Amino acid sequence: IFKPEELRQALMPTLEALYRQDPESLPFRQPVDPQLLGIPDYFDIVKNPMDLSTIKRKLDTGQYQEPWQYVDDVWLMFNNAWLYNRKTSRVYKFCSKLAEVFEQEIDPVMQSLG
Ligand SMILES: CO[C@H]1CC[C@@H](n2c([C@@H]3CCCC(=O)N3c3ccc(Br)c(Br)c3)nc3cc(-c4c(C)noc4C)ccc32)CC1
Repeated sequence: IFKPEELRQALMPTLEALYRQDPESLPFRQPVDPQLLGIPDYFDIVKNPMDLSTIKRKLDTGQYQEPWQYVDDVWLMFNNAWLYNRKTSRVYKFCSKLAEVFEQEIDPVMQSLG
């Protein structure tokens, strides 16, 4: 079993590594707001939205019981952006950069946590 403060200690540096990507992480620091962005179909397409602020709060409150639930939420964030945004868009290419960064940062941590 994984204690929530052990998960936070291990996993939150990989999340801070994503925040440190600037400007690539800027679209991802807060939930998508389809009203502000004038994209009324966003919630038609993205049925399980996720973003860095939601993941951070879940680490902060101990809502992950297992490290793979965290990894899954980060990838859900990525997949939502790749699904909604065109492959030529800045948000799409920024998402791809974040996934490259995350894949590096998460590998030694998950090796440690197993
Ligand atoms: C203060 O909080 C702000 C609120 C919103 C802002 N926002 C912008 C803005 C507005 C439009 C003009 C522009 O050019 N924006 C822009 C700004 C910075 C960068 Br970097 C980039 Br790229 C674009 N578009 C966004 C797209 C997403 C998105 C995702 C993920 N999945 O689907 C979508 C869709 C999410 C947030 C976005 C980011 C931060």
